[PDB]
Formats: sequence, structure tokens, C-alpha cells
Amino acid sequence: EFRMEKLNQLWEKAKRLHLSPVRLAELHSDLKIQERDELNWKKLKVEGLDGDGEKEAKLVHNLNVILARYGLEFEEPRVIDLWDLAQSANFTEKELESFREELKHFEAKIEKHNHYQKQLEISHQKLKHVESIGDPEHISRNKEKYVLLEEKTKELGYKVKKHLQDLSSRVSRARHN
Amino acid sequence: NFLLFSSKTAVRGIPFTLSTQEDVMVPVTGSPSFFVGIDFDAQHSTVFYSDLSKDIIYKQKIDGTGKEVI
Amino acid sequence: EGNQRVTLITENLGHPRGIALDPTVGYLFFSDWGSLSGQPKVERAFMDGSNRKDLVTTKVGWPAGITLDL
Repeated sequence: EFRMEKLNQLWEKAKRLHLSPVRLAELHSDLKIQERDELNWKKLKVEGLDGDGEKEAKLVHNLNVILARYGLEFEEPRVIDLWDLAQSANFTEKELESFREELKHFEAKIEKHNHYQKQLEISHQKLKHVESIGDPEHISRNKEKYVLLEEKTKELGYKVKKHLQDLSSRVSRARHN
Repeated sequence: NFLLFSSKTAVRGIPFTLSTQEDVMVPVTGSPSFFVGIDFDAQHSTVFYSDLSKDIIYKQKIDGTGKEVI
Repeated sequence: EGNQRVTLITENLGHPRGIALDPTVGYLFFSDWGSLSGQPKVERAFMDGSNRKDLVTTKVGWPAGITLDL
């Protein structure tokens, strides 16, 4: 890389120190520039074309400083699916925002439906215990609850299914057009 | 930008987006007309077309005015 | 006096024939004796063309005219 004797010695240290490669690359650059200046300076020493010490000072100044610089949002699977598909539909931003609010209301509906199905299950557990007990008054009361709670739960079931069909069909239509 | 297309009935311009389907330029139409060729000059906001039924080449602005024979 | 042209409805329009509106409520009604989809219908929109609905669809046939009892 360098003709110069003592610049070859200095250049090895920077490899050993693993300095910043860009600064390391620039360190080669100015040393390759300096070696031309250094040989030029000495070329005057055999040519006797300097006696004022300029061509020594100018080069050692840079070298000495070089010694310093280098040391040298949804919850239900169905609404998530509908939102994911509706993202790729031909919806206007206004229709997209209205559709977002519609999925929020649909999500509230499905949460209500699953809450009442779980209530229909714990009322079924109470009904199983009562039927095993066999008390006619307990059976009559638990029926008055259960047989009407079933219809309330099922009416929500129909309404959630219809809303899901409408939303899914509208998204599928808005994906092809 | 919009999608310029030509047919026998008319020359029309529709948005590239499939949501907002309404035309964005006045549909060019003639009585015996049969349109084939189209191009545009967006600096003057004009469209060139050829009525193959008349054998005439026209130019017309986007807003529907300024029909002239080329 | 025929200024400020702008198109409201164009999608699916088939054969639009009848039209009526009630600016006091903001609905626009128009009839259509066969769409690009095939179905003839009477439909309702807002007066800006948005939020279209099949207002009548069964046994519609060839709806030719519309008026409103305001």
C-alpha cells in the first residue's frame, strides 16, 4: 500500500487497533498523499532545494495530529376476519369508518350472545341439580327462568347470525364489484 | 388522472379507483356516432377523438365545452 | 340556466326513467326498468346520490314514472 518505510510501520498499528473503517480508509488516503509529500521533501534533501526546514515541518505537523486522531384493535375472531377482509375491499374512507363503527356494534352483539349462552349453561347446571333433587316447586321455578331465558338467548343467536351474513356478504361483494 | 375509454356509444372518463364510480368528465356523444380513437392534451385539459361514423377528428375540453374539428 | 354541471349517480344504472325528490327531507327517488345487473327496481338515495336502497324490488316490471305525496 505504501512505498514509505515509517508510514508502513504506522499503518500496521491502525489495523491492529480496528479503528473506524471510514476513518481507517481516510487514514490510508492522507498517508498515501503524505508519502508523495515525504518522498518529495527528501528528494529536495539529495537535490539540496531546501534549507529553511519548511518541507520537514509541514509533514510532521499533520503526522503529529494524526497521532492524536488515531492514537499513534378487535377481540372476536369473526370481527377480526371481517375487518381484515374489508381492508382490501373497494370501501370509501367514510364507508370504512362507518363499517368500523358497525363492527364495534356487531362485537357488542356477539359479546352479549356469548354472555347469555354462558348464563343458559349455568341455568342448565342449576336445572340439572333441581331435576335430580325432584322438588316440583324448584322444577317449576327453574323452568320459568330456563324456558324463557332459552328463547331470549336464541333470539340474540338469530340476530347475530343475520348480522354476520349481511357483513360477510357486503365485504365479499365489495372485494370483487 | 382518470381512465379515458372509448366505445360506439360515447367517450367517457372514469376514476381508476373502483369505489367512486361516477364519471369525472362530460361524456362525449354524437347521434350517428361511432368512437374509436382517443388521446388527450392535459395542458389544455382536452381530449382528441375520431368519430368513425363521421370520419372526423375532434377535440373537446374536459368540462364539455370547446368542441372543435381538428 | 344550465351552469355547474355535476353527475350524482352512474353505477349499475341500466335504464333510468322516472325521478322525484323531496328537498324538505333530503331524499331522491328514481325508477329503473332494468339495471346492468338485470333487475328492474325503484330506489331511494339522499339528494347527493349517496346511500342508495332498493325501495321497491318485487313485482316491479317496467316502472315508468314517480311522484311524491309530500
